[PDB]
Amino acid sequence: LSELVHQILKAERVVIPPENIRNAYNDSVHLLYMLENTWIDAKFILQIMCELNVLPLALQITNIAGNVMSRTLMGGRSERNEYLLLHAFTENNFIVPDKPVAAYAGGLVLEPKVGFYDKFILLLDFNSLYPSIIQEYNICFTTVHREADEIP
Amino acid sequence: YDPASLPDVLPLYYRRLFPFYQYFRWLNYGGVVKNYFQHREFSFTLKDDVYVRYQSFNNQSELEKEMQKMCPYKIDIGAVYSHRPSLHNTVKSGTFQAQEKELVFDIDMTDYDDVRRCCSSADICPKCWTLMTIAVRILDRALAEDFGFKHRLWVYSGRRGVHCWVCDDSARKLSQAERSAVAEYLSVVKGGEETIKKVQLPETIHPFIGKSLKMVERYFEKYALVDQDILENKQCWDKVIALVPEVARESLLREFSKARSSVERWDKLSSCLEATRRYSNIPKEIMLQFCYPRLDVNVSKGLNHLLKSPFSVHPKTGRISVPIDCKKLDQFDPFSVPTISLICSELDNVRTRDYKRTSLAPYIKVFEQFLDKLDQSRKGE
RNA sequence: GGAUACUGC
DNA sequence: TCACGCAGTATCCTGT
Ligand SMILES: Nc1nc2c(ncn2[C@H]2C[C@H](O)[C@@H](COP(=O)(O)OP(=O)(O)OP(=O)(O)O)O2)c(=O)[nH]1
Ligand SMILES: [Mg+2]
Ligand SMILES: [Mg+2]
Ligand SMILES: [Zn+2]
Repeated sequence: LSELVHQILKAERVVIPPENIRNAYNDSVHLLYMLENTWIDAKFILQIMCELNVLPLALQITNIAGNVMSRTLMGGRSERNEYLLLHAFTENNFIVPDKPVAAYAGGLVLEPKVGFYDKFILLLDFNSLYPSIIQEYNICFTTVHREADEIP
Repeated sequence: YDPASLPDVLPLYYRRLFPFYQYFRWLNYGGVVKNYFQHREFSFTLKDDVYVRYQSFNNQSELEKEMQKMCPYKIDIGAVYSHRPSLHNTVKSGTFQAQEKELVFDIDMTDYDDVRRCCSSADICPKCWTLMTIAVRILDRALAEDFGFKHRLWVYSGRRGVHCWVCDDSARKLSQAERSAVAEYLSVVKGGEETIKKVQLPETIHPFIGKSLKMVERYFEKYALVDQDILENKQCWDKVIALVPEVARESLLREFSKARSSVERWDKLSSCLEATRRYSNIPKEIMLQFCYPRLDVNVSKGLNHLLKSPFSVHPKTGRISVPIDCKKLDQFDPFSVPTISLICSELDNVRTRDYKRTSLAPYIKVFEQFLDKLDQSRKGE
């Protein structure tokens, strides 16, 4: 929480030692300070929530995918894509699979010419490479002919 | 003095007699270091033996307020920490560290019980106070000559002994190891109640021990041979015989059977030892075992040690922990020290000058001179 | 041979 | 009841 407050809200949060909470029951001022520290922690949590737009972004992602909001806010990526494809296939008159009850080559990294370059270097990057590959070459379940480790 | 009368008098004193201005001058040390007074630990002992620590204050006004509000029975000063003690709960574990504190010594008459004959336990009398009179001279000289500590405040503990606060900036930055080294260097009488011979000097007398024996000698005849009479009868001089080799013991006994005065017996013992040479230091070992100060290394080793505050009130004797002027040490009398009851009687018999009308004034004056010296050192430097 | 980290895309 | 892929660099250890 301290690091999150430091990096997002740009504020300093005081820490109550675990061994001092028990001893704080010896003066009214200290007990009130402890309660106010809890209040300030709650305020920090709410401010962090507001800053990142956790709730609106969760709603947008849930609407795009189609899962339940609590699942979206619990983290993870598999459920979102699972429900996205479930909706896409069901809408198009398909029978979806049944819920379950370095394995292949990846990208290519060119061998660099390590050194120092004092002139302009031009970086050319592809826009949404893999999604655009799926679109361009029409890679899908219903298009590629698989056979139950060779490239189709 | 009636200790049931303590709860009646404590507020008035803390309201109109406790020297808060000079107290803040002391613990604030000229404001040079920021947060110095604000990071100082205090501890209070209230009625019914209720103890509280990690008390810190923003400035003199806050201290005066919270003290007059609590009316504590005991005030102890502690270390200056890395942060304010009041917020120690807020400091991340391991980041709350005691960083600076005066170097302090506690000399307690109770630790001399096996070697004094006039009183026992918490009883003191004019015949035994000379021991404290010796200690202050033996120790303070070392602190002024061997270590070069220049600002030293000696304070009566209220009943059984004396404290010393060594407040030089160098002495306040000493680590735990350096403090333990200082304590062991000053310490000679080593051992508990189970050991009889507590001093075993080597063949070579270290200059410090020579100067401590020189200081002891000036007083020894009055303290040990006249007042204490450590050779009055057999039950006592048997001890001193027990402190020397058996070879001459018999030779001494017959001599002690023909002596009428303990001064005569001391002369005889010195002559016999001189006649008997590696034992030429045995009389010095006896003098040290009867006169040299005993120091609890645990009191001075730890940085986090809470020691009785100056100008405290002793829960039992009622005397004020007053500073002792080094020059007038020979005139100091622990029985004439103002009690809280006397100074409240004096107060209710006549704003920032009320204490000048009580018997407390010369002791606040000594404290003010000590603080003036500290201020001169802070400036000149 | 294995184990522990976290960058990149 | 869970959990995105792979390519790559850096550090450290192997007795009963
Ligand atoms: N499975 C997976 N693949 C990733 C991830 N990040 C990058 N990649 C892969 C797939 C991307 O198409 C490919 C290209 O990396 P980039 O960072 O340049 O992203 P991309 O080109 O898709 O879009 P962009 O250049 O930012 O407009 O790297 C990831 O988090 N998960
Ligand atoms: Mg790209
Ligand atoms: Mg290998
Ligand atoms: Zn006595």
